[PDB]
Amino acid sequence: EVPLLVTLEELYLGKRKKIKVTREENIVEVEIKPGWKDGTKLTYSGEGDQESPGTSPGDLVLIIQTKTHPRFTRDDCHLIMKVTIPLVRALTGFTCPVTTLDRNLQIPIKEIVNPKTRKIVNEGMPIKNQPGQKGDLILEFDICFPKSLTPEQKKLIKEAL
Amino acid sequence: RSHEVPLLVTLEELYLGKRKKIKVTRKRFIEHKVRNEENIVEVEIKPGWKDGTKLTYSGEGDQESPGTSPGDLVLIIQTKTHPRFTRDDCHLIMKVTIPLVRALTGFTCPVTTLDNRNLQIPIKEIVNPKTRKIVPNEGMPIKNQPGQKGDLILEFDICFPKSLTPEQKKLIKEAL
Repeated sequence: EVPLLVTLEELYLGKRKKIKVTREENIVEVEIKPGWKDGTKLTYSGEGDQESPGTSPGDLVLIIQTKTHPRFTRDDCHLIMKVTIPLVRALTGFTCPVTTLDRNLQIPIKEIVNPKTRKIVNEGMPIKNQPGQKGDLILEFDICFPKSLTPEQKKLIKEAL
Repeated sequence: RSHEVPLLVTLEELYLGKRKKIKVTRKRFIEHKVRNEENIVEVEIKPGWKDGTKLTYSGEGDQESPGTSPGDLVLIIQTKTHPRFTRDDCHLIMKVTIPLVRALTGFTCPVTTLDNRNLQIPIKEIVNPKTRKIVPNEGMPIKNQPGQKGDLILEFDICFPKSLTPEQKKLIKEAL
């Protein structure tokens, strides 16, 4: 079998790639449907090796292989994004930047977020046979703590908390 | 012949060493039938021994045929889960649960050692979810060099407040 590396964006929207295969170097157009998961097998007849003149070329087997996305991790029909944010924003509030698979979607969080927080939002992957409907967007936070604080900051913190 | 049997010990026993009576069982032919015969043996647990340490008791194993000499019994040190510490090589790790205010402003951390000593450790620097505070010589004894010990490693489980009034947040903004 021959692996077919695709991206989450190509799996999100859809794409008709042009892969190169040698059996004699030819280019085969392979369509990608939204929602396809890893392991998906595709077979193209005639694109394989020919054993003899008196027989036609064999088939070509491809296996969907998703590449690592710099901003997302896939969990079935859900997407997960790690966002590094300063402790102060986690306690007081802030709007989170989200460059979806395609636009910019600003998500303002007001409530207190902690290391175990999982903000669940239709902003994940498209669900099979359900037009316009997508999975949930899970927001995970990487709260950055101050390296050090002055004696006065600590006093104010104790008074505040 | 020979077979292995777990010997369950506690971190307290591996820290202080312990001499005690252990009950073992093995196959023996009695009146033409195989029986599970219990016997009592003594074991001396040495400070610092690690999991996997094998103790071979010659002749305490299973008997294959009547009259023939019994094989050997092999005991393997296995450490029971401790409610306070996790052993890491020669170190001891302890997870301390604290409120966010203390993580940011300081506090004093109590620790009861395996030999029942009572420590009160000051935490002066800011601690965060990834902090690993190393406390010298408060780990396990090192089998190789006697008198020596590894370290105590303090990690923290910081509880964030569930809510904060608008006045409190404004104060936090000013502070941080």
